Amino acid sequence: GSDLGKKLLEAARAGRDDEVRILMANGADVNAADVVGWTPLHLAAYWGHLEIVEVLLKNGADVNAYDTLGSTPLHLAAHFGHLEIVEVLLKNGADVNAKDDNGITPLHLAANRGHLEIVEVLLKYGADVNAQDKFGKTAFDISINNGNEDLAEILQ
Amino acid sequence: STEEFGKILLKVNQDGSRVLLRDVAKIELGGENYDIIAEFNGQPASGL
Repeated sequence: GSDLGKKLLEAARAGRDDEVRILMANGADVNAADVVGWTPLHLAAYWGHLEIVEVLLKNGADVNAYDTLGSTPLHLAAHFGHLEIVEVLLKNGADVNAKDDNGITPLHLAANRGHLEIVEVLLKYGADVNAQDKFGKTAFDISINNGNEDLAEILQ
Repeated sequence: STEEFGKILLKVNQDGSRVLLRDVAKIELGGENYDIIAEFNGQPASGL
């Protein structure tokens, strides 16, 4: 742990881009993880802070970091609807078929909160649509149960 | 949301099918009671 890596975790979450910029000027740790495994990319990916996402990735941030239970910044982004972050992350090599410890996939999470664009993007970059979670549900299954017919159609 | 109420899993059948609440009821925001209906100068109102 470091004085700065904690400052970066904080600024990453809060979306203080110039703080992040200055922090990146000083070699603060892009791999600093908080108490639960979240790196500042996680923080950015979750809290919806596109600029910082890029800056971090540009500065050697790991796009396929995973937390105490398997969530990848793609997981967060797909799940909370941050289309642009999804796209950036996948551009920068984010595993679209990452499974957390429940076998949950950014497709699942996106299917579930019903982010049709994010679904298609993930499908575009090759989201395995026949992936199943712990209980065997496929993003389609999430779609039929939530009653989302457009999604159901997209997953054919 | 009505969406979550509808996916309430009432029972899972012998064949594995899922009877959800939306399969046996209509699920809407709506009046606690439906007794009181006010109009102000003919047009729909509420008030205190």
